[PDB]
Amino acid sequence: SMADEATRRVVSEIPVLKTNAGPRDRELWVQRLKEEYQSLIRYVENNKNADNDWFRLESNKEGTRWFGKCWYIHDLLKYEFDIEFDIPITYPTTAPEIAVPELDGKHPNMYRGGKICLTDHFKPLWARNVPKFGLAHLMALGLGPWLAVEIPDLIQKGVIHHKEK
Repeated sequence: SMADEATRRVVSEIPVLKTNAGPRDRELWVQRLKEEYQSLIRYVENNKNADNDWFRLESNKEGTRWFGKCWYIHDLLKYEFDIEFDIPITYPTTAPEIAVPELDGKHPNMYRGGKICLTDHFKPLWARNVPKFGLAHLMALGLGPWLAVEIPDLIQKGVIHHKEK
């Protein structure tokens, strides 16, 4: 299928995850977090080699709340957006909801709180890969393509302005 190949192309070279554990699952959750950090750092390293170093993420000590920044280049200007998400108790079966709080407020493909709205193909894709996909895959298959539609649209519509210096 086209969908299978497109997924393979994007998540090529991102380490797969193993453990089906969420925030309440003690030693198994600690192990899941090692897999999450190992996948994220390899994805970042790959992105640097691709000249597409487009995000940073940090977590709290328990790994249940994540926050950082993403960058998007449009007509050679770089745009920065703060991002954040909580880990659902039923992670990794359930995907986290990424918020871009500065874009909160009646914009296409978003919910209240600035939660990004992904297309319907993302949720079944995630479901059929549990528990192999993690936060690196959420960024690569979720937020990444979202930005490539929504940021150009919001710049064209004069919603987003670049800050001089």
